[PDB]
Amino acid sequence: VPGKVTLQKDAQNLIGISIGGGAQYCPCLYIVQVFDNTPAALDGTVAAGDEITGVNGRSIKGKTKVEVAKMIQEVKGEVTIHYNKL
Amino acid sequence: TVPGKVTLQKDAQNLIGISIGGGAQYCPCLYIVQVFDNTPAALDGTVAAGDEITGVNGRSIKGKTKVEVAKMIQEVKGEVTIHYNKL
Ligand SMILES: O=C(O)[C@H](CC1CC1)NC(=O)C1(c2ccc(Br)cc2)CCN(Cc2ccccc2C(F)(F)F)CC1
Ligand SMILES: O=C(O)[C@H](CC1CC1)NC(=O)C1(c2ccc(Br)cc2)CCN(Cc2ccccc2C(F)(F)F)CC1
Repeated sequence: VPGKVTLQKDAQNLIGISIGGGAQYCPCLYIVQVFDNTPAALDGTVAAGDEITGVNGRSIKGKTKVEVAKMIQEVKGEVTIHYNKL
Repeated sequence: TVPGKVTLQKDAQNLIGISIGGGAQYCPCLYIVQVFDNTPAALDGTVAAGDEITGVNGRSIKGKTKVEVAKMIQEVKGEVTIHYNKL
């Protein structure tokens, strides 16, 4: 089930997630942790184990975790995360 | 990638306290998604959300679906060894 959610960045330019995946032999990218009291956590749409498929209308295919973390961090104010629900 | 393994004691409900992810047509890798509170896996402390699972009791999970991996884990009674790569 695909989905998208726009999250407002906190004062430290974070949404509040950890990610995993996007390595050799393991292409897919996932939300690993959603931290308490962050935008992601308080929105409630995303959760551990949902698959990250895009950021602000662009695919994360082929990208590494550092790469995707930068794709998110570059985007100020708010960011849309495109996902598949576990 | 830091490989390891851990033998966990099954609870009275034949559980270790984990849910898992991946194991899919185009995302072949399998992961631990959640470690539930007050379970063998949570009380042991070795494994955590995001660790990749590579095998169960000396056998690989390569190519299996998550329902198959859950069945593999459930069939072993008493204790089971989870081979993993650490996040
Ligand atoms: O929350 C973001 O907007 C981003 C998003 C990117 C996609 C991970 N998260 C991060 O920058 C971090 C990260 C993780 C993996 C990689 Br690979 C890279 C970067 C994860 C979150 N922390 C801080 C953290 C630390 C401990 C508890 C809570 C928090 C906090 F987030 F502040 F709530 C900084 C690094
Ligand atoms: O803990 C296990 O030993 C196994 C291991 C298998 C590989 C997931 N886990 C499971 O049986 C479940 C499962 C998940 C995904 C698939 Br795909 C299939 C099965 C997850 C754990 N629950 C019970 C659960 C539910 C809610 C709160 C707590 C708990 C409890 F486990 F008691 F902590 C039963 C189903």
